[PDB]
Amino acid sequence: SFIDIMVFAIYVAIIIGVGLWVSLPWWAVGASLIAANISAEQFIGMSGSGYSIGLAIASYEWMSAITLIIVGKYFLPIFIEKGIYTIPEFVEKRFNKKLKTILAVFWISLYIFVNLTSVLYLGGLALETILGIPLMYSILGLALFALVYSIYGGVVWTDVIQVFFLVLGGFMTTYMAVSFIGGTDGWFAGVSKMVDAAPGHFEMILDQSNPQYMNLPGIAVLIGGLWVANLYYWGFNQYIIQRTLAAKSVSEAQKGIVFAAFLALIVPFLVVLPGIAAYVITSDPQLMASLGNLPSAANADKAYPWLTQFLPVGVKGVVFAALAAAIVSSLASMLNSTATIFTMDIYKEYISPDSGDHKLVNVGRTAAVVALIIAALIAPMLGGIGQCFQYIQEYTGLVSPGILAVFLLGLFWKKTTSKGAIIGVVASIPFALFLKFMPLSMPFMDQMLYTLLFTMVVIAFTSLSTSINDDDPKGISVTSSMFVTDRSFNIAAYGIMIVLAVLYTLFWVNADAEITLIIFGVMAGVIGTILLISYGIK
Repeated sequence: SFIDIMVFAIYVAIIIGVGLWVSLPWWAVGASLIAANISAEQFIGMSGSGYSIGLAIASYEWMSAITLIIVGKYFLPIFIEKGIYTIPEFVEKRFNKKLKTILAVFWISLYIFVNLTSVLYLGGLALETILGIPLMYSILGLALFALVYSIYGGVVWTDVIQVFFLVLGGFMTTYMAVSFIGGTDGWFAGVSKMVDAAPGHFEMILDQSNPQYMNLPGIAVLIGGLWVANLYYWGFNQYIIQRTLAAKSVSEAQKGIVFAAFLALIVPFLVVLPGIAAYVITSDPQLMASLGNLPSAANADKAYPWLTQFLPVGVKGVVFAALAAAIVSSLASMLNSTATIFTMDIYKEYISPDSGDHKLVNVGRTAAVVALIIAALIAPMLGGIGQCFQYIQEYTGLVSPGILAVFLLGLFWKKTTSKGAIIGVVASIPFALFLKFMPLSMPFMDQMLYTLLFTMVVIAFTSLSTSINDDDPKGISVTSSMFVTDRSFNIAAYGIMIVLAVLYTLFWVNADAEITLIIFGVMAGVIGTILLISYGIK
């Protein structure tokens, strides 16, 4: 690994170099939105699920497509019409600073204990499985790195470069794995061979018999808790959805949303697939003996970093470099968000009402360090959790359904009051907890749907019995010509729905048609990334 460390250092220096040396069309809005899902923690996490469950986990992304249509057509026009740039701003304009403060405490907790803890672990597993450094040291190394971008770190070209090497890295890793499965029959045999070896890894809707049903409960993927997961993700937290939109015409950006929805169908063929390939190889004793740090059920996320080691000499350095840079960039981004929420919504609001921006930034840097040391002390415990994506899923859900109910009712239910919103969001936590800690043997996704419903009922009754007036004064009232979308968006919307129908039916209907789906899907993602970067250069 002489050229390997030499190549790595060149990429790592270029990435740091481009940083120091430093309107929107529909296709840029699309690429920009989907890019968030093309991340190191996503390759590692989604492969872990691809290894443990398989393709059934493409449901998060595939259902994001239909979520994006809804978000674009309904959620967004209200944000533009009522002149909103951030979510906390929407909380303040529809409800109150008290609710905003309650939600801030939930979000900080989520970033520290769920989000950051995960990235440190998923990145820390990658360096361990590639470099050889133990986890405790490996996580700390990334933490010491993120701290540098934090205190002294204080951004577009680096993202375009980063996405490119993660995409290419993913593709190369798949081609290497699948050709190794095919042997002397080429890559084509391997795709067909992996679908023959693990048909259960290409199954979209899970049976109760399946041990993984507890994670993805069958049809609830089309009609249940996954809607809680996606609407919270795309519909509200996405500050980027409003942000990348106030970057042209609404009509144009809706074209972007629908484009991001189409690109959401391709992403699992890049991030999930390596994990399935890893499973197929791992489970073959002839293929294992051929080779001479393995993904296991308890260490599913070792799948993608395990395959990348098998990579050729120049190629290994670059792919590894991109992942490490991506993990660090993801940590810095998360650390900033946690710090801004604390400084703005907690510090400035309560501790020192008029600090001034200069003080606030220094306060934020202190907040980032604290959050990092806390997340860094927790992250080693996430070691045998199996699938980290499921951990990210389950514990965001302790708070995604409550917060999603306040948001959906604020957006649509004119009657919703702050008193209701606060009463329900608070009640949402003991309820959600009751469902996990109670011996009910209920899938978390199932719990999430119940938590949402419970909150909606609580906020609805509370607001009905407390709101003196009919519509809350802060109640959003715009409607009808607000939701109009052009025929281009609509034909694209119908297309994505018709594709999703086929995607969930293809294996059942024709198991031999799945080979075309794995190939065309993976191919569209590569061609799609290279072409979109090329027009971005123009």
